[PDB]
Amino acid sequence: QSIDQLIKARGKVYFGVATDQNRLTTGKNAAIIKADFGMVWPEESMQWDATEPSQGNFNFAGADYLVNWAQQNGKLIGAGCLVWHNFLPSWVSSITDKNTLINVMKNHITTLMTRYKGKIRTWDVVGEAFNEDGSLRQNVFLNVIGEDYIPIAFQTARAADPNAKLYIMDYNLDSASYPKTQAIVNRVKQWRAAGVPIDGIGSQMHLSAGQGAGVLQALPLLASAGTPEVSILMLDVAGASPTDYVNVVNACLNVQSCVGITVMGVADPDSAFASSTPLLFDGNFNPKPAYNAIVQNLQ
Repeated sequence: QSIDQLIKARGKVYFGVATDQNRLTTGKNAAIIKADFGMVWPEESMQWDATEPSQGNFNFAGADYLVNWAQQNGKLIGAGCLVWHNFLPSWVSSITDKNTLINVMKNHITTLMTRYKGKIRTWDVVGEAFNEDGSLRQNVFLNVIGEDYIPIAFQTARAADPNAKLYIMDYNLDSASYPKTQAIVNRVKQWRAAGVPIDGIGSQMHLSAGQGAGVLQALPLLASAGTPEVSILMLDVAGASPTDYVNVVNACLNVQSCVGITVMGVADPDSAFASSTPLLFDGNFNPKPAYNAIVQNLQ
């Protein structure tokens, strides 16, 4: 049974998965995504190095493949990350001055979002903006633009595609008692009061065994920032315990504003963390106990 169909039958928007052209042309990925998932996200093909390897020179080969595949196959699309330190070319982090970096950042946001305007559900506009203590991460954007980079990024994104949900995302937001979780909430509330159009907080849930339980209170904390939505993305769990995965699903179900859950991949051997068998399908692309437990929890 399809966990996407089942979660939609509980009133959520999707059960999604990260993928890309390289996965869709091989193995059983495409067949499983077609059958069991309702939203796809590009793992890497929309990241900065892939789409803008030098200033103003864009390419969309991978991104177009994924967006077109989704459309061809009736799947929702989320995309990102527009502004974060990962996949960031040195040409960008070598920028030393505020206005240059603002204009580079705006042009990157605008170009990517405009290309797919109206067809993308969610854009991860800003990612991994926080340190573990809740201060803002000293990536090149914070270092050079200052804290206004987050307001600017979101306002630019809203202009580029007003139909898209605009998210901030971070990891280690998995306990309500962790300073990072508290800080993103406080800062998002503030930013929204300042008119920054942050529609969602996305919790990048790369979890170790036993961490699912903490999400039951972390997720409503994230939802208390007042964004219209929250979501779970990049979900995987070391060991793929049914208990961890069911806890995450229940947190989603318990949080009105939580629209859905995206897993970081389909089958364990293709995970960057393959040896931790942290996904819902095994190396033979068969559903794992955790997949069945999610089915049972959503029936």
